[PDB]
Amino acid sequence: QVQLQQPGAELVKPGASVKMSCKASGYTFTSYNMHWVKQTPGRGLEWIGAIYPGNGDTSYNQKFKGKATLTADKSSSTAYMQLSSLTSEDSAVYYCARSTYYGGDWYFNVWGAGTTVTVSAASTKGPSVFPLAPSSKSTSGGTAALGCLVKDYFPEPVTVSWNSGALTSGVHTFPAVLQSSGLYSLSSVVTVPSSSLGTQTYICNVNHKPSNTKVDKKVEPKSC
Amino acid sequence: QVQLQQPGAELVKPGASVKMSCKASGYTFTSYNMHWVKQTPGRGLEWIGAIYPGNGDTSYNQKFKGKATLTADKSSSTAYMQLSSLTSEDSAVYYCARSTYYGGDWYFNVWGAGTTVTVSAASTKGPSVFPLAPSSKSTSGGTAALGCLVKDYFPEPVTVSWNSGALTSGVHTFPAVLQSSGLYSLSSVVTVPSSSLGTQTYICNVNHKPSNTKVDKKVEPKSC
Amino acid sequence: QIVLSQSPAILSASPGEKVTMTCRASSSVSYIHWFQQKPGSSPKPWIYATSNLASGVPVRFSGSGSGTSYSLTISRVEAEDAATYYCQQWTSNPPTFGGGTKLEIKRTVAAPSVFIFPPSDEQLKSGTASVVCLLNNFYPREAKVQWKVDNALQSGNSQESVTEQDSKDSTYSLSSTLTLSKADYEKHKVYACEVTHQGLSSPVTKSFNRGEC
Amino acid sequence: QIVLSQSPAILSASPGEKVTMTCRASSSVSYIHWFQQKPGSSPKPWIYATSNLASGVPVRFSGSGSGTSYSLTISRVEAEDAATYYCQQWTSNPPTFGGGTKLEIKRTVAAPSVFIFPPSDEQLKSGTASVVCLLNNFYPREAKVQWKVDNALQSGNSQESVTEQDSKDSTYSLSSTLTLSKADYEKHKVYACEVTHQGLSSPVTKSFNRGEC
Amino acid sequence: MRESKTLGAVQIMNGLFHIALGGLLMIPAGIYAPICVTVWYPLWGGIMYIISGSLLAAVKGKMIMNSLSLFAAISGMILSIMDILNIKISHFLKMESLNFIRAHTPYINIYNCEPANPSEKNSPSTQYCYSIQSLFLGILSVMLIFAFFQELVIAGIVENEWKRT
Amino acid sequence: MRESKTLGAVQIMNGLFHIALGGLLMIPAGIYAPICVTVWYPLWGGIMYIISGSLLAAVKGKMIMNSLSLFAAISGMILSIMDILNIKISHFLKMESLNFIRAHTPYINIYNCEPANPSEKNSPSTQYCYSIQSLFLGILSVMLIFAFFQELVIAGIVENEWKRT
Repeated sequence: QVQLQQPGAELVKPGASVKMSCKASGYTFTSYNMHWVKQTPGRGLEWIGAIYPGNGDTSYNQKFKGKATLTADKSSSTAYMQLSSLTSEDSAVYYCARSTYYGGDWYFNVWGAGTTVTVSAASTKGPSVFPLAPSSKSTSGGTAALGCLVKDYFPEPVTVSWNSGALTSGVHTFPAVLQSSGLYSLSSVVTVPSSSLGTQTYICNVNHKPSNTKVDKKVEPKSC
Repeated sequence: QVQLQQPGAELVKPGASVKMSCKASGYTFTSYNMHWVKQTPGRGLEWIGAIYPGNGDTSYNQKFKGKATLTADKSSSTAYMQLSSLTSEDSAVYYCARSTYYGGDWYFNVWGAGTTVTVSAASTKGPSVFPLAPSSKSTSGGTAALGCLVKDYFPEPVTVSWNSGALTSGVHTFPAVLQSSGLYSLSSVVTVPSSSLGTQTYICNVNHKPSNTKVDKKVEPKSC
Repeated sequence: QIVLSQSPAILSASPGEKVTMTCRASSSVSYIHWFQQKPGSSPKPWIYATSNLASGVPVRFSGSGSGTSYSLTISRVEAEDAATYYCQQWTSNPPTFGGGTKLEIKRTVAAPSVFIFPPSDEQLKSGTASVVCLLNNFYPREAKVQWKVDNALQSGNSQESVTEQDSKDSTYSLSSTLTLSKADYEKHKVYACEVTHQGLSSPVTKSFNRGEC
Repeated sequence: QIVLSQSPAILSASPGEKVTMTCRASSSVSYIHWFQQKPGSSPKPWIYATSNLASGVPVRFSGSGSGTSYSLTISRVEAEDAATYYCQQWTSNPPTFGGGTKLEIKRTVAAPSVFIFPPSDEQLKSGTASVVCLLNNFYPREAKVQWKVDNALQSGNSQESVTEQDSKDSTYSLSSTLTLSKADYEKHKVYACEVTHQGLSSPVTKSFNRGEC
Repeated sequence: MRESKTLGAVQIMNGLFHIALGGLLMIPAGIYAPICVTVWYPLWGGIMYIISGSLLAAVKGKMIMNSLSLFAAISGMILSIMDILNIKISHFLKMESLNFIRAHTPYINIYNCEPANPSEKNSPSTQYCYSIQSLFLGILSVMLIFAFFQELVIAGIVENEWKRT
Repeated sequence: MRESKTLGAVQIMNGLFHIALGGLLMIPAGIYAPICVTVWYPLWGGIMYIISGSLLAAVKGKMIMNSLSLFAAISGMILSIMDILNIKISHFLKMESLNFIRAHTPYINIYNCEPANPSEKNSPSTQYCYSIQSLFLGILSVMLIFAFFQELVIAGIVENEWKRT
């Protein structure tokens, strides 16, 4: 019923601007304040500002009063926020949230899914998938780990599976790390009975939908 | 969904007291202010006061601050109002209404059906149904009116029909008038082709469920 | 404590007519709310915060105003719009309602079908006498009955009762009930109700002698 | 502008343990609100106006406090309760959130299954070398990797990445990635990652010579 | 008393502080003003104490102005008593504020600050209303004690005026 | 100047006005006070003007008290300038109110009165906040002009103190 819809991701160049949106539904859009909240891991949740779509009044956090510019369309029932002059420090999840007054205080009772903004000069390179070939180096306690380094791709969502999805137990795929190259890198690994490294040709499957790139690599002690 | 249920009527003796109720449903009872509003034809709508069922705080109209006493039960999710020292001037419809904050102001967005309180010394007498026998006295333009005077009953809802419900066109039943006896009286009439007064034995049907009383009377120019 | 004054007290509007009713506050208020009440039901919320229509209110309605002066206007009245409209304020404790404006469906003037009923023997067998005067299907809402007894003017001892507006004909019906003891009815002989209405060129009367049937 | 301080920064709670987290405001505030966030989702409303549970919040939770001191307490933590909880205030413009408290499922300490991977030839064929150290299924959340190259201590040129807490085992996994040019990897011979953890009696290491397979 | 220099200067200062408290008490605060503001007492009463500072310059013309300043002090002391009661026991004299002052505060009143919605008794909005009401009660009672100060010093002059003449 | 009676009485009145404005400015108004209140300037500055009213009683002990009252007038004139800027350009000195005064107003601030919810810009709650902020700006600027009054009269005395001695 009551729902705020947001575009899930935005990729924008430094110095450029972005106009993310928040489609309200299931309630009288003009009767509630719409708020925007920034989230970054190093700063937590920062409230940006609000718009009342009824008239059009805005208020802003002082530390944003020239970065953001709120807007609302009564007819499509959509709030907008425009961010100017974008920098690395604007890379964040941005939530719209609707505040009601309820129980004697204001209350962020419904939230959008959030828009992840990445501000980057980089371009949609696909992943250099290197096998982490297992060995006694990666053998301990009679298990061995084996993996794939999904290196130097750009837009963050790669997906990795093993044996075309037939291997899932003991798998870990780590969060991607942004490198000083501006390219993301990620590792995925699985732990298996070390004897299985002989016969079972473990395959890691990589996909990068932004670069539409599919890769698969053989991962076994038959190379070093 | 969101609904306030009230007992539809209260009959109470002067000087006595009444504790009418307002069963909330379909919403978090403790999260909203519950208001009571009086209505009388000579004074319109008077706000009585409010209770916040969350803690229990009340506020009152100054012209009621010792007449009403608000209460709420969190568990049955019911608001109550007690009226002391009842007089004729306490005979009214009493509504509970739930105030939300919405569109930038407070708002009585849902109402109970109202409780009609009648403060009366009188007792549940049933109606003296007298025929308004038609004549040339009640003949004009070739139609004649005929009727029944449902006189001197007490609790206000009598119901009247004609020919056991077979006559409805041209019927009027007037609002009951409270007499100086403290008993209500009401009239019901129908207009018909004057020639029909000869053959058609028009019957008025009266019911008074408070006195469980059913009456029917023949209404025709065969008595004066 | 702010007094809300509504004008007119009765608004008569022909179907399709654009009409406006106003609410005036004895002091300036941030917003006005409007409620529609039809007899026998609680006040429905109708407009909130000066101009926002409540859920399901026809966009036929709108509201406007500021400070001390507010209005509700209907671009075209429907027959279903006939109701009393109350303005209300929250800007001062206690919140207060206006006196209401009754919206009436205006129609072609119609003369009252005047009738009179004697106290029947059934009532005299109860020692009591009531004389009923009836004015069927008149319009406008105004009328006055006069009760005359051997041409003497009665006063006080008569109660007036009126239908609501007929939701099909949009006329009114009225009944007036003179009341007497049996001994009072059996003194005087000539009983009349006299009716004055704009649907008439003059006063009119219906009357009877006591004893004739 | 009021700073909301939450304690602890990480709360580790065993399933069924009663636990409490506190929010302290740099100035007194009328109410505190609490939000639960799980990674990859927006903050769900959890408690509003100090103590009212949001729709569908288990009565397992409660909130209390006044003035400058507030708390959220769980009568028994479920495994599903593992999340970050943010307090928030409306009493001053701008509204502000707390830093959050991450609730962690406390479990029996487990040693890291340490592993190391050489830069494979595929990467050297790209002129680049990355050395991956892996610590499977350890607990607690703390650990540190050390990178040693011919026993020389590396610094800066390694990035650390960690899983979230396994929603079944409640351990953590960590990988560390030393990165080098091909020419840097082909200078030195002995590459080691050294691991210190409370699941170990001592530092431990996994290592390789370059050239051996 | 003989101290005509000292006492006249005291009166000028009482006059200037009435003017300051008056203009301060005219800062927009809602639908209703104090009677003091509506009568303009701190303006016309204020300048009358400045004028009876004429006894700094050493005729029964001074008796006229002293008597007028004594009437001003008495009426100011009564008017500020009335406004304190008007705030704290009942709003028995509803003196509508001058509309150029209401233009800035058209929707607020300080002669009642209980909210009609009991949830709001805790609210910051309610605490702001009681803050202004307490400031007005403070300014009026400061103005009362300096109005009472004038009454003492003028009476102690008009006493010598008639017993001289 | 020679007018030591007239000028000393003026100073006592300036002192009493400061004490009255100070106690008035201490009426609970929220989380933050003016610097004037936090320094207690209207109390200690106020009594210093009463004490330099010692020149009503006609030694360099008076030069000590005159000089202290001159320092009090200067610092009060600077402190009230600072608080006006603190209210109207930025809250650059966040002087937390004495906690027995905060007990009555623990949830309100007058150094910001924009609501975070824009629907509330019309609200009575917002108009109350700006009313208190305007009253404080008024009381501080009344206190400034009487602090500036003291500075003039004391300087016109200490000038004669040194040129006599």
